[PDB]
Amino acid sequence: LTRFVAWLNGLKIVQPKIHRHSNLSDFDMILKKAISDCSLKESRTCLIIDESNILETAFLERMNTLLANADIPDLFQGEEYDKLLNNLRNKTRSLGLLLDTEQELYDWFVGEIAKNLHVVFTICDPTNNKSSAMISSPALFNRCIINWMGD
Amino acid sequence: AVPFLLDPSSHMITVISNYYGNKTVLLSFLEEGFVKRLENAIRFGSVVIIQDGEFFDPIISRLISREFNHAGNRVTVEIGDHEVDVSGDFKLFIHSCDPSGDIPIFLRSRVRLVHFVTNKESIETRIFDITLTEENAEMQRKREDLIKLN
Amino acid sequence: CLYKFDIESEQYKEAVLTMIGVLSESSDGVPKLTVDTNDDLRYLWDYVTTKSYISALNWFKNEFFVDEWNIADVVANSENNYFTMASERDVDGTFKLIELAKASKESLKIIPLGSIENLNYAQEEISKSKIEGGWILLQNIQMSLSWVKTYLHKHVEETKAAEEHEKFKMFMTCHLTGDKLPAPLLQRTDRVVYEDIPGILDTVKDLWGSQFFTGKISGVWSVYCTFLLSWFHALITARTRLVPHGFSKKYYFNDCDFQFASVYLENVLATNSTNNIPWAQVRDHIATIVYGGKIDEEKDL
Amino acid sequence: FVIEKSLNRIKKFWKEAQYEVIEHSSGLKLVREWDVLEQACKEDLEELVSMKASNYYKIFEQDCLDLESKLTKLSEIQVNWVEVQFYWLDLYGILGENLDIQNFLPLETSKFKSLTSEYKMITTRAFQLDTTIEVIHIPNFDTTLKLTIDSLKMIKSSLSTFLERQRRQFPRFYFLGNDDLLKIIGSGKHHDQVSKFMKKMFGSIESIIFLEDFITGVRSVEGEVLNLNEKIELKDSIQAQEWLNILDTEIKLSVFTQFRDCLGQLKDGTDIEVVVSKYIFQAILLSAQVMWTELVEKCL
Amino acid sequence: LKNCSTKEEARLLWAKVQKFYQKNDTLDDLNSVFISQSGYLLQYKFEYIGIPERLIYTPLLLIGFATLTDSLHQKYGGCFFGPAGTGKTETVKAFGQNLGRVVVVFNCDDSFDYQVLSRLLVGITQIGAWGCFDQFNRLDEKVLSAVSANIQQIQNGLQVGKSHITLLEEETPLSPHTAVFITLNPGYNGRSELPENLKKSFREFSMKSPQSGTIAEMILQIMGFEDSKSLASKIVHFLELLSSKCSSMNHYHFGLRTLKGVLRNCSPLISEFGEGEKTVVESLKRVILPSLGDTDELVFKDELSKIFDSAGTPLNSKAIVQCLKDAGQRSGFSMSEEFLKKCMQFYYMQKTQQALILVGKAGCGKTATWKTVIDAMAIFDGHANVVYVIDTKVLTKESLYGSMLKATLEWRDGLFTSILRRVNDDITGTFKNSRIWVVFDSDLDPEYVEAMNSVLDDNKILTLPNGERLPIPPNFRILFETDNLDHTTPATITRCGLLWFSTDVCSISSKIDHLLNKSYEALDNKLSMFELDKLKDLISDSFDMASLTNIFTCSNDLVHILGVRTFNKLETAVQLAVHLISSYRQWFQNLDDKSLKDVITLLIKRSLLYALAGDSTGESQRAFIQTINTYFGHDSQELSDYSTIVIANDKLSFSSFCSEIPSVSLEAHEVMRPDIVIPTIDTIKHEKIFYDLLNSKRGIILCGPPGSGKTMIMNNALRNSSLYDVVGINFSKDTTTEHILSALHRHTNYVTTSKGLTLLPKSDIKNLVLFCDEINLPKLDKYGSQNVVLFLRQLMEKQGFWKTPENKWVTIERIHIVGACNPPTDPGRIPMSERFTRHAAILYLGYPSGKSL
Repeated sequence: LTRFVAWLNGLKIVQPKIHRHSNLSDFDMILKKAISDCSLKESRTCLIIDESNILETAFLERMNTLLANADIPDLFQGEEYDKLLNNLRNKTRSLGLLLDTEQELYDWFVGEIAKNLHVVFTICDPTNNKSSAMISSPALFNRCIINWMGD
Repeated sequence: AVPFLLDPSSHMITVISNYYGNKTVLLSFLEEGFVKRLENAIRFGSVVIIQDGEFFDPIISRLISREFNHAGNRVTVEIGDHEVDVSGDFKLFIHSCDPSGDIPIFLRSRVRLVHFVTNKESIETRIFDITLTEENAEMQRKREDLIKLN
Repeated sequence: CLYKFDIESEQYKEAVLTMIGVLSESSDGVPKLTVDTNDDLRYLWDYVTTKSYISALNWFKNEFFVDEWNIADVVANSENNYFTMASERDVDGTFKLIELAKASKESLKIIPLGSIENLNYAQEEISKSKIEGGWILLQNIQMSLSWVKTYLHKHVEETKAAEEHEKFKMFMTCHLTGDKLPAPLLQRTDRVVYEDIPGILDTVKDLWGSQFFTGKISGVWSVYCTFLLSWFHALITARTRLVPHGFSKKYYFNDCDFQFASVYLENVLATNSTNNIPWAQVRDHIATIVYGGKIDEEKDL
Repeated sequence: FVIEKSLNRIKKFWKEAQYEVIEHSSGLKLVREWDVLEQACKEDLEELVSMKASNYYKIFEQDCLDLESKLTKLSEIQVNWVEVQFYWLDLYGILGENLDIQNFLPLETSKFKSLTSEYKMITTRAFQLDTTIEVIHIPNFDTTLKLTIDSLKMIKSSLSTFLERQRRQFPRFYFLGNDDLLKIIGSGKHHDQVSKFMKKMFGSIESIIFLEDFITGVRSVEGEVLNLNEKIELKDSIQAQEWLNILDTEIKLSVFTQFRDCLGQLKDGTDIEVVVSKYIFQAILLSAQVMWTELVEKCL
Repeated sequence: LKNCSTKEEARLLWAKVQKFYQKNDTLDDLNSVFISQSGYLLQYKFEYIGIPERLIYTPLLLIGFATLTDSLHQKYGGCFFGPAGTGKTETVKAFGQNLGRVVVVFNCDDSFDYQVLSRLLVGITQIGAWGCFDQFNRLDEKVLSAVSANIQQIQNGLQVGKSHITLLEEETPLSPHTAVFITLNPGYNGRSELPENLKKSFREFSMKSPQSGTIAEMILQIMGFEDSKSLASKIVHFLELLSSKCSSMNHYHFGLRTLKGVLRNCSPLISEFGEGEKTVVESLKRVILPSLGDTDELVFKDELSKIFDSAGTPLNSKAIVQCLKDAGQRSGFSMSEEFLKKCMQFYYMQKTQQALILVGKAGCGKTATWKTVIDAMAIFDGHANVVYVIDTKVLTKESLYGSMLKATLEWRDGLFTSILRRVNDDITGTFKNSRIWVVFDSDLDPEYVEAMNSVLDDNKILTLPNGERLPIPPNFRILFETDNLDHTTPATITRCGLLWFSTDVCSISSKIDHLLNKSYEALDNKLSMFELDKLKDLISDSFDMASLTNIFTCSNDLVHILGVRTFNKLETAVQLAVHLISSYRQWFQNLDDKSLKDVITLLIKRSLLYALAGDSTGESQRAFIQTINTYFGHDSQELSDYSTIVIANDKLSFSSFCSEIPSVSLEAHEVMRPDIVIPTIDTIKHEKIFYDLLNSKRGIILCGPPGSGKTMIMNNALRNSSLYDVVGINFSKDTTTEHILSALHRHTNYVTTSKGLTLLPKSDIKNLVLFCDEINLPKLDKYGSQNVVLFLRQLMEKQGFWKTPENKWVTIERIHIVGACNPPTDPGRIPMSERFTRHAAILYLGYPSGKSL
């Protein structure tokens, strides 16, 4: 149903392709690609997370930083920060605006993420601790709308 | 749907091997080349039996849940990032040893579970069998051949 | 209980239950006194009230009225070439095994599992004796557990032709309080527990009987000293089995402690005069190095 | 069917096979990251094998059989070449550097260099082909590497037997190990670099004092100085094992000498304050113990 | 032997003692000397031993030697099992020393390979030396099995006497002079045992902690005996009587470890007085007293004078106290009796102890205590001091002690070792004469102190995980500041000196005056000196303390959310009031004492309210307002719920009117905006107090349920002003410090300015403010201490932090800590340590009446 409604609103459905041999680096790469497509390519993506997709707690910390803040400072830092800034100025001039300071570009990037990235969670049983952590987090709970389809 | 077999002793894995002969290809979710061997076995209709069902990687999800992208003559399925073709002659079984180990809820939901375990009620059944064998052997004898000859 | 609760009435059930609570510290309830309705239960309560516990516990064994099978009876009835008889470190069923072999089908072979030498010799004699058909024993197998999980685990499993081989029987000695053995290998073989406890006088005589096989290496006084040591070791080994009263914990004194004691005795006999006064130190040493070396509690020391 | 779609990508991948090459200190150039290419080779071989259970490949096979016959020999050379790489890189840090270690072992290095030249030839010729698969067309590559790893194993076996028999001659070397034993065999011409390892292979002494010609004695990790009766002479016609064993005996001899001197001194009624200033602690300790036990034996 | 009753007793006692005989009858000199014990003989080999510290001769040591020789006469291996600290390995070493052998020890499982062990075993079988396995029980099943097999091969070849034996699948010869020994530490179940194969090749010997009397008498005989027997008896009786009367405390340790420590402390004190009982008394009063509580200090004094009374007046009584006074008058603290007592205890312990521990309630002045004592030691001797304060649990064990990388095996310094080479490796400046002090502020746990147990030992040498042992000089002292000792080991306590802060150091007014003077100095950079003099005179006239006493007493009769004890709140009061006074000090001032005083008193009352009851329900704040109005002067201006001072902008006016609200109007498209807020009667109030607390530069904690306006109020109070720029971080169940660091690099820019060797300011010029939402959610270590909170504490108290990768200090510039959280009673919330909330102001924000909504 999430996929159906996202296809109705014209959203690019993004389901993480994870497995047992999946590293936090691959999760970071998928989040990076989704964010860069929603900002630098204006894709308007819908990210569907499931309870079996959170292998470790660091994944949940990444998601918290993605919801509470509209960006993930850990993904883009150092050299990747500079590359992202360059491509960001590229796209910003493409859209017909020049931003003066270094913070204005990142503010526009943050707004674009906030307005193009839609996250939908698909947890199964809240009685499970790994699933209870999904609701216990303040970021996910307060920034998401809760829907119940238990039985 | 896919079947899941739970026998402590893996007698059943050899039974399946015997039914399928050389087409039988044995894998396990733990081994290294698994990720790739499966991608090969699915492309050429090899009956696969995954040895350790306790551990399970969701990249096989799109295969367990019947999700496929249709074309003119080929039917593909996404595994990891590679879209591999489905044969049709392909079969898939999952096998586990210990009921102690818990499989993810998604798998247990999408898969048909079967217990090939010998419990304490099997005693209650087989002692009846033996008791009727050694008490009234003639009727126990004709029991089997009744259904057989039916 | 499983049998009588279902068969007999519920009065019987509650009566034997309150009696078993009496034998435990659960409660001391009033029993049901029905004359000639149940005289076996009245007999049990007569056992319980006179404060004699061992007979009361044996009452449940005498209420199944079965001829309890001896180790020999089970070996005779059992048709398997693999036996494991565990036993507490107090005793070892080795000599029982000797007497069970000599009485019928003598072919007795003992194998210590010590050095790599011993293990190679053992794995040779195993594959040779299963073909020849003689009784083989593997002493205190636990000490080479790492070798069992690699060799014996394969060997016994593969040897479904040992049942095909000649009439032969392999034994293995374990220790209940010790390293764990693999459950499958333990289930394949037959299992026993050697619980034959010798008396104090019997242990004294069994220790004194093996000492005159040495011939005559020491003087005449050394004989008296060896007698004293035999009695002492028998007494300590008897006190070892009472672990609440007597000794605080359960300690184990092997024949090696006896050996060290006797060696110290021969040494002090050679070095000191034939006067009987050195006794003073004989105690000290023996009470703090030979035997007392293992004790860590002041009470038992 | 899909057989063609797979064979196309396989050939595409293998006509793009590149090896990361970087040259170390001396002329040879090492190859980096073996596991990627080797694992890809094995994966494609297993895929080609699994292609045999299909039904739409009988006539489409011969090509795949030629591909299999090529890749099997590719992996054949893969294993031996990587083994040669590893064993040569290991023996290099042992023989390719020191002059003294090759002076002690002239034969094994005479063979090592003869192998290294041919290995340079092979490696450069294989890298300049610009296709990792085409290497299997280079003549005498599998046999070259087979006998090269055989020679490396033989060199390493000679080395290991030499080292273990050297240890067996002077057993203290068992305490040190390979690297420090090699350093000792190498600095034998200097004789003064050895002191640093006696602290390990003796535990008691720290260093050894020299006259450059003789050995006046040693000094311990504590600070006490022990002087030997017979200072052992050092010449170039001397092995480490040799003078080390002679010293191992002479130290116990000197301990006994100082012990007997101290005991004979104190037995003649000399104060301990005089003996402390000249005798080591161990000699005077044992002497005091002996005289004490004797005097108390008579006092009893 | 003299005191023996009969000759039989003498010969009995003599057969036990080792007897070093000599054979004047035969040749083979190296085989001439032998030793007799209990009837058995052992040949003396002439391996050089040096001068290693000899164990003190006790009867238990002789019994251990007897068991070893009884085992060796039959060619049986030696083995003891016993608790850690009995020195069983030391017993093996000493037994090998007496017989002239250098026993090689095998520290097993300490990253110990099996190939090296096999090499050592072949070498020791060939040489004929003695091998000892230290704590043989710690091994992996594989390694333990293989080593047991080989050890049994050896002992079997010995018992039988075979010339060559086969072990490791290797036919090697055997020297009959070889011997094996095994020390077994108790595990979790109890006393471990040998594998079943060795139990028939070794002789297990039990070990008990020797009775303290004998070892005490022997050690006293060593140090200088005067009255060894009587002194040992009195010390043992005194320690037993202390354990008898003193209260049952967790950190109290009067066992044999404590008395060995007392004797090791007596050793350097003998150089000061002499080998008398007075030295024993002084050692006891240096070690035991600082560790005891007020209730037990008098017990100690009483029992001491009861068993033995020695002196009345101590040495170094006049100079040290005056130096401490001169250091404190400059630091800003007062010289009470408790502060003076604990400073003197610390000074009398730093002499002997190289490792010190300071335990007490959060913010007990411990910090001030040791800082002042070090500052005064700088004056007494003239030796400078080099201090490194490291928050223990902030960094991991890899960044602190040292991290070796997996692949390249690159051994990297870390922090603790990177500051130890500045004293050992390169002493280019003045380090041989200075005093190096390394303080540990955060909670200490066993996992961290075990890596440096070799430094707390008598070794005084830091063992690297691989490669080196770095010696520490006597100038290098280690201190441990914390609040609890629930996790540490009594062994770790008995290796260091312990200082127990029973209660708070001084009273309230002294700290208040200290804070006032510090605030005066903080304002002295701005405004003029004459103004400062006028302000100090006015403040001296203003309050005395008699009014504040009852207010502070009544503050305890209130409900405080996110509880902080009254003492630690003082720093939050003074500073805010001082700032307010300065802001009203110039440009808009009056000259009427009645009115001028009214303004000062009203500002002070506002600051007092928000400091004491700022964390209360708000419904209780309105009652504390009247309490303040009560215990203050009756003619001074009272305080109202929404009191406010009004003054004209360009002209000089004076009045006080309250509750003035502007009108806001927004169209339809402005309904939902991340930066939209409707000012209410409590919006501008909360914003004003928040802005004044931020102007005070102090840390801020906003406690309350979600959506109560914490986020909203904090955001819209600073998005309006240009002085501060906000960066928002949202904590979760497990947030690292690196998460904060990464969220900061975007808005921060490192600079290397000479004022602070490495500075980490904001990328622009104006102030930066970090908002850490849900600050009490991050989880703690398995010992119960959260590292991110300790990192924020280091940021707020130390104003800096240690680089996690590069290993050096960085001072932060113009960065303030603000953080929101929920009450700790809610599920999922973690209680925070007071040591962090001490430096912060707590403001409670609830839901507005259900009517303002």
